[PDB]
Amino acid sequence: REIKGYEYQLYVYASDKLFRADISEDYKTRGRKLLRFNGPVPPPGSGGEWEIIDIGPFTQNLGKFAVDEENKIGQYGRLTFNKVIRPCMKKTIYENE
Amino acid sequence: REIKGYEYQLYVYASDKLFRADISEDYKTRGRKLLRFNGPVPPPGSGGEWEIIDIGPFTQNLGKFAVDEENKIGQYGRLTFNKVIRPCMKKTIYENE
Repeated sequence: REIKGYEYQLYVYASDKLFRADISEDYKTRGRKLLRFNGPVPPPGSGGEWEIIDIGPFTQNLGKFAVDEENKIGQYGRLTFNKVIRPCMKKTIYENE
Repeated sequence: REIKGYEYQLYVYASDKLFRADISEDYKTRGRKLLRFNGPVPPPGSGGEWEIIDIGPFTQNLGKFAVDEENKIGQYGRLTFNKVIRPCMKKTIYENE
């Protein structure tokens, strides 16, 4: 159907360290935003599959953690946690064999 | 094999607006970090599949954008872009039908 935009997930080396970065790109305006840039991270190849998990108490508490931490940053003002909705995804990251 | 940690991807309502949040959780220490919190975002159900794309010039330029934007933030000091490595993932987000 009609395209709203794109999201990209990158592994990027910067200053010889590896980072994960996510970028949004609007379709109509082509405007880009950095959504995530974290690391250093392990190289790819040691992650499991993304699996959808339930939205029970453990998952709701992950949402509270996210809101508490975002409130420390302040990008979106003072937020009040409501709830985590489906889908929630989990991936295991393994050490190198 | 040996578990290093987990990553979670959430859709979280806060102050009645929908956000995407990513959280890391270390296996041994259980320590958590907020990696991403952006929005407001469209509800789930209108995204395509994540598809691995090539790491040619367009993708390298996404890495430069990410590093330039992270340098404005300063969390990791002044970084020098090196390169984007495989895998690079792209998803299309559609408007509501």
